[PDB]
Amino acid sequence: RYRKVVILGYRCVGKTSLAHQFVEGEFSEGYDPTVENTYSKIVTEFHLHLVDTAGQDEYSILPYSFIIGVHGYVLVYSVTSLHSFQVIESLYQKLHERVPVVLVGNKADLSPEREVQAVEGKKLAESWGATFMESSARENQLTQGIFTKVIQEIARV
Ligand SMILES: Nc1nc2c(ncn2[C@@H]2O[C@H](COP(=O)(O)OP(=O)(O)NP(=O)(O)O)[C@@H](O)[C@H]2O)c(=O)[nH]1
Ligand SMILES: [Mg+2]
Repeated sequence: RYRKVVILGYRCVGKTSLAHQFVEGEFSEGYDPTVENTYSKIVTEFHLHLVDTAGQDEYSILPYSFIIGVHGYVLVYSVTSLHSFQVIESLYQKLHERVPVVLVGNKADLSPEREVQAVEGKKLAESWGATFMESSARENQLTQGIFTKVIQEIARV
C-alpha cells in the first residue's frame, strides 16, 4: 500500500532529523536547510513516502504538492520554541484553507529549555481532531511512534 505523508513546520524544529531518525536510525548534530527531501520506508505492508519540506513561516504560501495526493500530515513544532508552536497553527489554518494529522512537539529531550507544555499542544490538536504527541529525534523510540501512528491513523480513516 503506497502512502504519501508530508512533514510541515517552522524551520529548525527537527523535521529532517525526525525523518532521518525514523528511516536511517541516526541523528546528526549538524544543520542543513531543506529544500525538499523524500524518505521512503516500508512500514509493516505500507510503502511510506515521507515528503520532508522546507521550513515555513506565517507568511508562506503552501504549494499544491503539499495538498494533492497527500494521505496524511505530520506537523512539527519544537517544545523549546513557542514561536514555532504559533507558526504551526498558521500552517494548519493554511492547510484547512480532511486528512489524518499528527501534531508533534519535538526536542522534548531539551527539558530545561521547554517553552510549550504538553497540555497546550494536546489541546490544540484536540481542537483540530488531530492526534498529539511529543518526540525527540535523538531517540529512536520516540521518533518511530510518530510515523507508525500516522500510518495506523491513515489505515483507520
Ligand atoms: N536536542 C535535539 N536537537 C534536535 C532535535 N531535532 C532536531 N534537532 C537539531 O536541531 C537542528 C534543526 O534540525 P532540522 O532537522 O534541520 O530541522 P528542520 O525542521 O529540518 N529545518 P529546516 O526547516 O531548515 O529544514 C539540527 O541542528 C538538529 O541537530 C531534537 O529532537 N532534539
Ligand atoms: Mg529540514
